[PDB]
Amino acid sequence: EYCPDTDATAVDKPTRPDVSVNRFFTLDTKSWAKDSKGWYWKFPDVLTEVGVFGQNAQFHYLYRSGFCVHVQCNASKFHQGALLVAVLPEYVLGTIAGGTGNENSHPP
Amino acid sequence: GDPIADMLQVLPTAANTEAS
Ligand SMILES: [Cl-]
Ligand SMILES: [K+]
Repeated sequence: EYCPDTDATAVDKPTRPDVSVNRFFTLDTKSWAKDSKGWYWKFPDVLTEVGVFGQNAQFHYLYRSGFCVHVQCNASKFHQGALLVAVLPEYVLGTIAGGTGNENSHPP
Repeated sequence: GDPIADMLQVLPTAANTEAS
């Protein structure tokens, strides 16, 4: 939903471009192999450089939206496998801390 | 009859913003 007046704080009238930004964007396809580890994407990072959505995200300080996420994978009735598709809010990544755990390294 | 005639600024909450 759009931000209700009771929760809003910024006072300028927002721009709600609608159809030019609320539409389906398809990203680069990944290749599933027998030894694949798994993948992740960050939102809205995925689209900040794509289409009119990207432009609005770059021209404005403030942004807000929901998302319809659709993951597709076809295989035959003789293939097998199971992907867990999940949305993790605030997905903060960590490092292996140098392997030993002594290094306070950070994800680039 | 008279001989001489000559004789709150700040309310409990912050103002709202109204749509233009
Ligand atoms: Cl790491
Ligand atoms: K008020």
